[PDB]
Amino acid sequence: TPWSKSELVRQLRDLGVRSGDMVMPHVSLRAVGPLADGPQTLVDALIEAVGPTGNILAFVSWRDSPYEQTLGHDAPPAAIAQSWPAFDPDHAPAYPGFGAINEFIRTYPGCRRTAHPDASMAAIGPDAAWLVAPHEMGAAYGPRSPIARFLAHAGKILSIGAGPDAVTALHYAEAVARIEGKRRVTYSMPLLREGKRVWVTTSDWDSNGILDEYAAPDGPDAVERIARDYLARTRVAQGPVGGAQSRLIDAADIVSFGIEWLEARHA
Ligand SMILES: CN[C@@H]1[C@@H](O)[C@@H](O[C@@H]2[C@@H](O)[C@H](O[C@H]3OC(CN)=CC[C@H]3N)[C@@H](N)C[C@H]2N)OC[C@]1(C)O
Ligand SMILES: [Mg+2]
Repeated sequence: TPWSKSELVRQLRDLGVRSGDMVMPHVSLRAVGPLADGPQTLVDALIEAVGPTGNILAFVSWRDSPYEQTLGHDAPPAAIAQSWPAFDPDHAPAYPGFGAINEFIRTYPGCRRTAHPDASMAAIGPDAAWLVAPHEMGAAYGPRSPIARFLAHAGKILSIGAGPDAVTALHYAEAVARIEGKRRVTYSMPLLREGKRVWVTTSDWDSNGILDEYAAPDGPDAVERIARDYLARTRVAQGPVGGAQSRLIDAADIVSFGIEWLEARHA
């Protein structure tokens, strides 16, 4: 039988989601199973669970981010530079590889979207505008990003059937860790700057592997290795949401752990 909004809200409350919480979900819809009115049912359940004073923050990115095509160039190649659509936060679809639920979050009425085309975050709730801005090129997941404000706002990570590699907030630990040899990438994004398309070239920490040994195309990256160690060592609320095994993680706690994990292992 497909899961109803009411059943999912009960499960989320049993897991520990409280009215007023600040939640960042990572969702595998296949693990959840069938939903009364499709994925919107889970979106509706999350909003009801955090209540009218709570907030949801999601890493949605952009279906058509030209990351691969501009990576490692000092400027966008001529072909992509002339024809690539500028990032339009109001209409740009979410990146499907990070979860099919994110397109439903970002089109939710009142949802705010951050300005970073590749690292775009979406937020719902009274603190949404404060969460999503600023989000500047060069500050994808580190200090001054929405992730940083999420961590300072008692954020909780809600993993619904997602694996330990999916914990975006741990890229903040990579950004701030005092370790040698940190990898950086250069890429270009097409922004809308008062109506006109402008290409911006920036560098930032490599979110596909902060060090060479975490950068194999098949992982495990540092996010995954940190999260596995953390979950083996920490009491974490665990339970079902629909058919999916779910966890509710204190975001500040796992990031602090990840900073220490990286700094203990790399001089
Ligand atoms: C939309 N543009 C995207 C661009 O943002 C970036 O995505 C990163 C992403 O794959 C990382 O997730 C993968 O990590 C690894 C091992 N590296 C394999 C499986 C995933 N867990 C995530 N942790 C950080 C993301 N920024 O590279 C790909 C891209 C499609 O170009
Ligand atoms: Mg508030």
